[PDB]
Amino acid sequence: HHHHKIFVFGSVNVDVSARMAALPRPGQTVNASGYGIGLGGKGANQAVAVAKLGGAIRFVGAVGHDAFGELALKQMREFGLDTGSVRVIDDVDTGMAIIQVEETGQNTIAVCAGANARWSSADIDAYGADIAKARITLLQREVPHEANLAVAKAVRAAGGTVLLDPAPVGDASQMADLIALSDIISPNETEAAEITGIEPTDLASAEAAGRKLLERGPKIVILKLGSRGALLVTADEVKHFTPFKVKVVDTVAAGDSFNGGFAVAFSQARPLHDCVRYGSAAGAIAVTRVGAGAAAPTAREVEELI
Amino acid sequence: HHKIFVFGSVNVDVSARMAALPRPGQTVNASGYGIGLGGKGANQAVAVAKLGGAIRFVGAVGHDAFGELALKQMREFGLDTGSVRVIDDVDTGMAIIQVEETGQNTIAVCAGANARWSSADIDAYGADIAKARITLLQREVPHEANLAVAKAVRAAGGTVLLDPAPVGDASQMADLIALSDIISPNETEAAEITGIEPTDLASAEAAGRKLLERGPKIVILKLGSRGALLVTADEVKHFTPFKVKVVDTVAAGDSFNGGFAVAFSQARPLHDCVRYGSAAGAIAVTRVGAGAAAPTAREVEELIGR
Amino acid sequence: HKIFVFGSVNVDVSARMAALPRPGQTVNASGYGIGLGGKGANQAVAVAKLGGAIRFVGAVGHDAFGELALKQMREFGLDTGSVRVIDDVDTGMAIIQVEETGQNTIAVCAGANARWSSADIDAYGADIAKARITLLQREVPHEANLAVAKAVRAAGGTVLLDPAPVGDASQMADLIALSDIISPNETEAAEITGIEPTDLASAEAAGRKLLERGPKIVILKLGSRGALLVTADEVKHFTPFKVKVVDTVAAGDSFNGGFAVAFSQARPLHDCVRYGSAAGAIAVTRVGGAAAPTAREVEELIG
Amino acid sequence: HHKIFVFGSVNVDVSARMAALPRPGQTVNASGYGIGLGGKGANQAVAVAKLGGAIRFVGAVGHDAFGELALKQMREFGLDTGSVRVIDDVDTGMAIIQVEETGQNTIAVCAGANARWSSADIDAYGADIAKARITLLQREVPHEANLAVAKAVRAAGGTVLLDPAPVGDASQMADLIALSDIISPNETEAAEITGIEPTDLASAEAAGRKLLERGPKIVILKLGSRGALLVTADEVKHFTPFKVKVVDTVAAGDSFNGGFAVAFSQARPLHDCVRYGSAAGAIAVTRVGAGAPTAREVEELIGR
Amino acid sequence: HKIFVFGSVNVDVSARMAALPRPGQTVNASGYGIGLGGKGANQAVAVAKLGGAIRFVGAVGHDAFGELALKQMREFGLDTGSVRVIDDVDTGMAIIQVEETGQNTIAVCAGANARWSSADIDAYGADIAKARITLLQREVPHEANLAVAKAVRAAGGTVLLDPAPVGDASQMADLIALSDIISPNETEAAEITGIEPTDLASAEAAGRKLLERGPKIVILKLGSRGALLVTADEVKHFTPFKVKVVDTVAAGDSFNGGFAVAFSQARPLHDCVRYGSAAGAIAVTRVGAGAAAPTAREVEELIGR
Amino acid sequence: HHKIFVFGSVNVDVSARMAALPRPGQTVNASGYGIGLGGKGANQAVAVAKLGGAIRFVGAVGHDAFGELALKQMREFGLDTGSVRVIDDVDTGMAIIQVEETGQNTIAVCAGANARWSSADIDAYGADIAKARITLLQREVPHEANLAVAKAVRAAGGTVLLDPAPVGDASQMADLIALSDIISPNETEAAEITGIEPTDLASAEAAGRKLLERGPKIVILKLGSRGALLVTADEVKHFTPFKVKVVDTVAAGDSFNGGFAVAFSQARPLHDCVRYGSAAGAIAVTRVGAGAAAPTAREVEELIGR
Ligand SMILES: Nc1ncnc2c1ncn2[C@@H]1O[C@H](COP(=O)(O)OP(=O)(O)O)[C@@H](O)[C@H]1O
Ligand SMILES: Nc1ncnc2c1ncn2[C@@H]1O[C@H](COP(=O)(O)OP(=O)(O)O)[C@@H](O)[C@H]1O
Ligand SMILES: Nc1ncnc2c1ncn2[C@@H]1O[C@H](COP(=O)(O)OP(=O)(O)O)[C@@H](O)[C@H]1O
Ligand SMILES: Nc1ncnc2c1ncn2[C@@H]1O[C@H](COP(=O)(O)OP(=O)(O)O)[C@@H](O)[C@H]1O
Ligand SMILES: Nc1ncnc2c1ncn2[C@@H]1O[C@H](COP(=O)(O)OP(=O)(O)O)[C@@H](O)[C@H]1O
Ligand SMILES: Nc1ncnc2c1ncn2[C@@H]1O[C@H](COP(=O)(O)OP(=O)(O)O)[C@@H](O)[C@H]1O
Ligand SMILES: [Cl-]
Ligand SMILES: [Cl-]
Ligand SMILES: [Cl-]
Ligand SMILES: [Cl-]
Ligand SMILES: [Cl-]
Ligand SMILES: [Cl-]
Ligand SMILES: [Cl-]
Repeated sequence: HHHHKIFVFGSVNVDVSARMAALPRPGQTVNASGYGIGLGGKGANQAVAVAKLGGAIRFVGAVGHDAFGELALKQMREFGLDTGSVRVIDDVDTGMAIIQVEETGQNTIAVCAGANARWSSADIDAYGADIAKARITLLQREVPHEANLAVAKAVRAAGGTVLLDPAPVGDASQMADLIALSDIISPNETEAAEITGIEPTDLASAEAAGRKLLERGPKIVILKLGSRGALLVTADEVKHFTPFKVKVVDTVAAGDSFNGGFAVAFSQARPLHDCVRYGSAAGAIAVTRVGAGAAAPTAREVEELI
Repeated sequence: HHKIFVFGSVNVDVSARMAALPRPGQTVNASGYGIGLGGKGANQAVAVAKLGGAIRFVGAVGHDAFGELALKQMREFGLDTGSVRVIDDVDTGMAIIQVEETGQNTIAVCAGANARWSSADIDAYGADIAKARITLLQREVPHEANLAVAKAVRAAGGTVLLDPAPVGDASQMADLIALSDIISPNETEAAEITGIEPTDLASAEAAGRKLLERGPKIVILKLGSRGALLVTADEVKHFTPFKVKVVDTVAAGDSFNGGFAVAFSQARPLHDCVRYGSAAGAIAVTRVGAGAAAPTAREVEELIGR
Repeated sequence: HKIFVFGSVNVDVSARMAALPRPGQTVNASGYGIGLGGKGANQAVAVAKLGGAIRFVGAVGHDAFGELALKQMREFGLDTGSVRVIDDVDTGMAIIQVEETGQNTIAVCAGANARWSSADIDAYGADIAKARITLLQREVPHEANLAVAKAVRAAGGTVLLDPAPVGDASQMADLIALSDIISPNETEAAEITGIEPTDLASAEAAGRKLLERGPKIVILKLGSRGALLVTADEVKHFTPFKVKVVDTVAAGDSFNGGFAVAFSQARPLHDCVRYGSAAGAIAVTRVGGAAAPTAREVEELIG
Repeated sequence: HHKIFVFGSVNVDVSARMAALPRPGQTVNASGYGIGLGGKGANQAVAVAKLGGAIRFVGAVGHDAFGELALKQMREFGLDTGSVRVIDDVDTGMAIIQVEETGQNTIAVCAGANARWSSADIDAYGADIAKARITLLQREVPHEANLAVAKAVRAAGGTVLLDPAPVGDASQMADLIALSDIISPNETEAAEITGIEPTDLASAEAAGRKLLERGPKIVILKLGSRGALLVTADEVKHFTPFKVKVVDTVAAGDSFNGGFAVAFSQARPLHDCVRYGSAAGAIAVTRVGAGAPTAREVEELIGR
Repeated sequence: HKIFVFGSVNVDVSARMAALPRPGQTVNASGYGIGLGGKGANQAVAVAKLGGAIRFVGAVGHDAFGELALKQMREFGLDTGSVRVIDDVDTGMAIIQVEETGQNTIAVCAGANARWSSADIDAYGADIAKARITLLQREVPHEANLAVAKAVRAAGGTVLLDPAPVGDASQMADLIALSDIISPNETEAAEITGIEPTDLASAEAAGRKLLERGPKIVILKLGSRGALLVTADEVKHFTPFKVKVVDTVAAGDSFNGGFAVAFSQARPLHDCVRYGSAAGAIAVTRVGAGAAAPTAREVEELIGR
Repeated sequence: HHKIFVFGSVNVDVSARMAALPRPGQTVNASGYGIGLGGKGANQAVAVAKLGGAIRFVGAVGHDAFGELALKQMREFGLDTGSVRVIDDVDTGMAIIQVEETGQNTIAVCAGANARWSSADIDAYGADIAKARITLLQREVPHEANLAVAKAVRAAGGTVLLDPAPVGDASQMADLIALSDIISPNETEAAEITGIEPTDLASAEAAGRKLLERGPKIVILKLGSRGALLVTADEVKHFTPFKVKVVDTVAAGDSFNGGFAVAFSQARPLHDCVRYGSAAGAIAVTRVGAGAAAPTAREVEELIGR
């Protein structure tokens, strides 16, 4: 066995996805050609991504005591994720999202916090042992802010590393004090646009956007630029990482794969450059497929691409 | 082998309340959701069961969790589920309902196992159709299977109650209506089938007389807030609505049809049958959903005495 | 008026000869006759001569054959006041040539019978509504028959359909769906249901098939073997009356008129099938019909 | 009175246009039909009447519906039906011609009342036949009755124009021809009577001269599209056809004989009589069916 | 020539006796005579003796009776160029046995007269065409008489038919139909039509029956009572001329020759019948046919008396 | 190009000694007075210079007599004044100190030029800040100016030593502490910031751990006569006080920060930096005044080797 070097705290959802010819207009009933139900949520997705890439992973999230919660746990373990630290809350509904997708790819999403919204800064104290010994710690913005803050404080207290995915941006000022406690931050084009006000329209403006993030507490900024690669910005360097050429199929939650892959290399003490490249390759393989379950990138697939 | 026979769809309704529906490309935060039994066939069969009618229900669900939930809730409402097909390798039909604060909704329905029905399959139920004093049909299952049920009833000298919802292809249902002894369209369905919008009792009668030409001998125009209108070759009677507190009018027609079906199997006069459905619909609007809040015989008789 | 008949009017040019002529040949005919024809006028006359209160609705051309058809109708007791005379069209007409052995060749011109439209039927909305039973055949445009059937349905009447000639089976599946009573014979039931009624066991099977298509009452005309009544609730075999057989053409058209008359008089259903069965048997004993069975004759046969 | 006397068959013609003849046991549909007066007797009698001839037509019909209609059609054509015998207990003559879209025809003919004539029946018309300047006959009634009419004309010194159509028993008509003063066969009939096929004017004269051996003094070979050829013991003259737009050539011979007989009854020169029949036949082809050319049309064509 | 005669040529063996022989008996006769005979020859000689331009076609054998026949005809003015002489056949000849009371008995061998065939008549198409009138009888093969009558009909001429002997009444029905003039005596009219002409009323009815059979002119030879002209336009009775009667044999043959001769001369029909009536009366005043045959001078004298 | 950057307040101190503090409306005589350099900015800069550190000092004085005086005394204490801004139309900062023989102090402070600093004014010193190994801030200048400097250091990957003195509004400076790599609060300032009174080494440590939660990686609790406590995520070490003849303990913390900065800028181990400022603090209390009488490298090393 292996000590848990990566700690992920974040949301657990059951995603109900439907494919249809046309999205329903207000007041309209339409037909869909099919649907699926699978594990979802920024927390569980990133934790799974770390697991499929070989990381020693400890995921902490909450499901309800209901049929969707039993489904979320059953999937995560089918995905090699130990659910020992996943809270089961009786008298709350499991978080869950409604995803409607039409032929052209346009979609509408609606998310119910469910068991994710029950986290308090006090509930985090129970995991301070696991957090304090974790080499890197992944957060998102799909759980209550006081709970994310409590994790970030604990990490600073132990002198660890907080990787923050600032997604969804939400209240930008409310996350200003979360970013201050983060050690690494990985915004995409939109998120960096709201946090700094600078739209990363090209590589010169994206470097200016990253240098503004250096002023807010993070020491490493990794601007996820989608099809145009990634930009690593620090006080001491700026390096563009060329995107990997792949057949694009479904680009949803590629960033979630990116953070996971980065966190696995980081937990392995690989040099920072190798960490960014491992994340960018994990994201590249994540677009070549549909979904982030069994189709999530593995170490074998990623390293062959590299 | 029961005096009332319902053949139709079984859905699972994933309803999601939220402040505003998502515009295309948008993510929204919903305030909560529920999962429950739906479908026009399962609604109407449950409405008969809760009103004390002896009913045999025929429908299909997948061998998945949503199938298990539909079967279990059917039993909870008094419906015997022994004639419900459980088809492997096919998802239970499901509907994604998004409900706004203002009230505007948005539905997306996946046929699911409901689409697996064939005219061949109906031969396995010829026994139950023979003993049926009335047979309820809707438009949420393959047309050839609806037609096969209709032929069995007509050969057996029974009675067919056709809810023409959704209208779909009105020309395709021309033959199903031809074999339908009783047809119960609401305002919209009457206007689409005949081209006459029932804006008043004069016009509603005219739409009903246009339907008499197509095979039915009894037409029951459901007018929502204005009650119903019985039209036949011999009489026109307008049934006033019962004064009730309106809360959620969805599927008020489904409870009206089960109310009529039960009173019909009880050999009650035709007028009494329509009144029973008119009361059962009235109770259906006073509560939310059909489910375990579906009208009971106790409640209906109370409303007629009032 | 309690019986409404909407159908074809023909003039039947019938010729008898020892052998039918081959292409390009000229033969001599031992004789010929000319009489009223067409499934519509035959049934309408059979009802008239049996004492029914009937309104016949047919079309004839404004030519000599039109005046021959109207004249012969009036002498059989049928009021022709509702028979349209159409200018610039020929009356319906059928040449029949008969060989000594019986092999016959027929050529039919639709004439005025093809001029009926579904809009033309609105002029008879009041008649159709007041009728207790309405007799229809397949010798007029399908759109016109459907208009009549829709009128009866709206009014709650009864539609007696003789599916003759069978013609396009698919086109008339929807005329059957609006029919209350259907009266196919052996050959017609075979084509419609795909079941040959070669005996009473298979005849019931075919009749049950027809019950799946809209009619509630099926009366299989079985020729020399009587008729079979098939409904959701009963099956009865109506044995034929023993009679000397002379010419069996259009015996079914007197059976349908006999049923119509008894039905219009509110007699029990079995009594209506027997009354039609007697009228058919009386028809076979004579040629053509100028001697269409009468109520007096039919009642004598039942006793 | 009535200088021109015609005796022969009266028919009603039911003609049905249709696409493919019915096979035994089949029921076909026909695009349409017409119904009109028929029979070579009535056809020629109507031809004379419409051309201004004083005509007394004698024919037999049944006491049935097609009789009344045959009589009604005659009157509208301008033919007096006072001498048409109506026999009760017999069918009127009738034919059923079923044409095809390819041309094939199936004809069934019931002789009807036409077969009832006897040699005795003719004596009731001994007066009329005597006054007859000319007498038209055909081969569609009993032979015994044709002979009796001929004997009556010969006994009064009149004239007997015989249309030898249909030929039928060529041998049985050797004695009707001998009582005939004028004979007007077409190509097929002349070939079947004399044995000479009239393919060209020389061979047609050879056929006519053989016919002169059998009693007729005048022979008029109706050559169809090439006119007609007059053959007698003293002369042979070809009568060129009139150039006309051909449409339907059926029974143009009947319009020819009637036109000749009208000119003959008016005492016109023999050549003028033949040319009048040539013109009447030319007009008859330009249309479909009888009422057949009129005198105004025949003169218009002759002088065109 | 303008008159054509086709018919029989006989040598008549006439024997007189008191009583005809009964079967098996042998009886003496008081005399006999041999001379020309036959209906073809008799009418041909009468035409020649009355001055008419005549072409006679008959057949005789190459035997003595043929040479006798031929010599007599030339003795009476008849050119015999067109008389066939067939070898291997006996000249036509009749056996006449006459009682002293008047009755008589005749047995006729056809001889060369029977050798005529329809084909043989093609050789006289030229002579037939030039003929104004053609005289026929019933003493030659029927197919040959028809062949001639067809040639006259096609040529537009006239066929005078003497329906004698009557023989098969159905066989001569179609010879009468091609005949323009017919001159039966009382008995011949009786068998052809069925009406016995016992007087002028019944004689006319017999003539009108013959008018139905094709001929345009009927001349009923009534013997001692004259003749009757019957046509579709007129009926005229020609009284007999008063003459002393001696032997009336073949008086009809002289009547047909008289009519023929006047016809070829284009005299009116009435005058042709009277010319025959006069010639017939002259014939009865004398005995025999060729010798008794009248002449133009004898006829005109009688007509002018 | 200097290895230490100090930014802060500059004051002229008018110190007056008398027997009794005047009461309102009263005029008392003072035995003597002196006029010298002051302000936490200048004090820390002067101590750095007097200990041998290469320092660039940034502060503001007016264009008046006290501006010339402060500049003159800075140059005497070894401090290059090239980068001290001189602002026209504003007085030089100045405190008025009246101290009794008994020992009761009384201070009235005019902000003067010190309050003119803005966040924009800091952009002129981005070059110096980027080259600085360590940077010292205090709480005697506008807050947005200190935050501007701290952001500039974060961008350049430098180090920010924060003296949280005067604490003032602790909530205001929570975002400045997040940018502060090293923080050196005394007992009173630690109690205000965290809420824990450092009465002994257990409570002092607990306050230090609570301060690590707010972003700083190194905490140095100045305990005065009881030494100092170094607290980090990896270690806790109590640095015993050097035995010295206490005379005047005023501004001993400023000498402690100057000593730490100097030994930090020479790359001495962390422990050797804490003891360097421990010794410089001890010397500072044996004498009066933190100007010409500031400790020196010779003095500090001699105490460390005593
Ligand atoms: N089509 C692509 N080709 C190559 N790399 C890709 C592609 N899409 C995504 N990636 C990689 O995945 C990372 C995340 O992409 P992005 O879509 O910006 O994430 P997010 O989910 O935050 O939008 C990028 O930095 C890039 O390296
Ligand atoms: N507001 C109401 N008050 C009283 N009765 C009602 C009301 N709405 C519906 N009903 C009853 O329920 C029946 C069904 O109504 P409707 O909503 O038209 O059917 P559907 O739901 O199929 O459109 C009506 O005939 C009526 O009797
Ligand atoms: N030979 C018969 N004896 C008795 N009844 C007969 C006879 N033929 C026909 N019928 C009666 O007439 C009806 C019609 O016979 P069918 O020949 O089928 O009519 P169609 O002309 O319509 O075929 C039968 O149902 C029967 O009752
Ligand atoms: N196409 C034509 N043009 C001119 N005259 C014609 C034409 N066809 C027929 N005739 C005239 O009509 C007469 C009869 O024609 P034909 O058809 O031979 O008679 P039938 O119908 O008896 O055979 C001919 O003699 C000729 O004069
Ligand atoms: N006795 C007579 N007296 C006057 N004329 C006669 C006499 N006999 C005959 N004729 C004339 O001869 C013609 C022929 O007489 P008939 O006896 O009829 O000839 P046959 O009997 O030979 O044919 C008669 O028409 C008549 O004109
Ligand atoms: N009496 C003393 N003996 C030894 N060292 C001292 C003494 N006073 C102060 N120091 C040193 O100076 C540092 C700062 O003292 P402190 O009173 O906290 O200053 P301030 O309160 O002004 O921040 C202490 O950590 C200690 O090392
Ligand atoms: Cl498990
Ligand atoms: Cl809990
Ligand atoms: Cl005349
Ligand atoms: Cl005119
Ligand atoms: Cl000449
Ligand atoms: Cl100086
Ligand atoms: Cl300034």
